[PDB]
Amino acid sequence: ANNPQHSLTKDEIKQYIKEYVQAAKNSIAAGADGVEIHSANGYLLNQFLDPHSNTRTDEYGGSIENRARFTLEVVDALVEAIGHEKVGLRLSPYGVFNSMSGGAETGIVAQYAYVAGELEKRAKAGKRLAFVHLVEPRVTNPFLTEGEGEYEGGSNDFVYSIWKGPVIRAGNFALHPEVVREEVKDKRTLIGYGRFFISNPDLVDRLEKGLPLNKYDRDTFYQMSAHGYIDYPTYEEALKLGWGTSSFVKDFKPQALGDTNLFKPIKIGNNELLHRAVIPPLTRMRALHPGNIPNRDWAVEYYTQRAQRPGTMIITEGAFISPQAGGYDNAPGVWSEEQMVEWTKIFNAIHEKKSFVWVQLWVLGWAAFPDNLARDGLRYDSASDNVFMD
Ligand SMILES: Cc1cc2nc3c(=O)[nH]c(=O)nc-3n(C[C@H](O)[C@H](O)[C@H](O)COP(=O)(O)O)c2cc1C
Repeated sequence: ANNPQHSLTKDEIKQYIKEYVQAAKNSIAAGADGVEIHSANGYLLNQFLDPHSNTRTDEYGGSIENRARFTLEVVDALVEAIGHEKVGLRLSPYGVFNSMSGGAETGIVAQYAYVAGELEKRAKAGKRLAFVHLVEPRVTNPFLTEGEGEYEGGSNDFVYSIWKGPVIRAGNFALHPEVVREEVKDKRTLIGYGRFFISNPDLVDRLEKGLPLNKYDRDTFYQMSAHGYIDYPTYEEALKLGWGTSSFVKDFKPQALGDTNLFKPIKIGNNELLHRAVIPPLTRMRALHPGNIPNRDWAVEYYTQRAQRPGTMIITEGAFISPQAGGYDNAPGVWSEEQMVEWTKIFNAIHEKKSFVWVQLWVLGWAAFPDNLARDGLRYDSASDNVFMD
């Protein structure tokens, strides 16, 4: 291979940690309310957590404790740098996307239970993270249609026995208000809505009142276009455009969720949320190349539209902490001044709408395109060098 997969040295791990710290500082300085550490969906930190991808025989692999080391080191570094109430963590225990193990690995629950335990231990010491964000076994692969890749053999409920702080849960909840109604009975549970927040800028209103949902268009999830980004209508706008039952999701039977805890306020980090419908991180690939710069034409509008319900928590699309952490030309970064100038405008707009914004800090590992990295003189990184993405 022109850019063969490289097993990180300890010094290189330390360098990533340094970059996470700087990226977090950059985000806060630009106006972000906090950061989310991406340790899910088969990216670098998840590659260390997972025994399929991590075959290391040093202190970063070979046991549950060792596999959790990198993730916990990033947590600790960020808590020290910017404060515990400005840091969250995302995990996907049952995910198989990007060649992670999922439930087929009998030790997977123990691996994640250990992480949760260590977070609770830190919480007892007065350093409780703002939240833990879980992808549900409802969606083990987000590129499969709702209802597909639903793992029936495991639950994330174990996390609640261990971690005693806020929990955001994401995965196929928009089409299932009956499930949400039950899950939000737990008073520290928030619900992330991904794909349907792409297509419904006023999703929160629609959830409250039980309105029909705009269909989403997969083909414009990742595209350099305003189309499928900023041109999805609100419900009132849709009706004025003459949209009928054909433009909305077919055979979906909405429920008004306004009478549930989903519409009770809750404090997350330093923010008083007015409801518990969260926008999870959603990569959209509108960032400019070269430079991984947030889009100057459409991004402010995209986030403004989705911030429209006051007191909404928004987690940004994954943002690279450094060039070496990247490998997708059209995903944004948070390492450079030219990037932060644009992020500042995005954060401004969200705050104008009385909503909140958390930057997801992203490192790709083996999910990167090695050819892009090679072009830029960068390594193709992962936990090991003898196991590869499918
Ligand atoms: C187009 C798209 C982009 C996504 N980008 C990210 C991302 O950048 N970071 C992340 O942690 N998850 C990302 N996800 C996963 C979602 O946050 C979410 O967990 C998943 O879509 C399931 O929720 P849903 O059924 O409500 O869409 C993405 C999903 C989609 C469909």
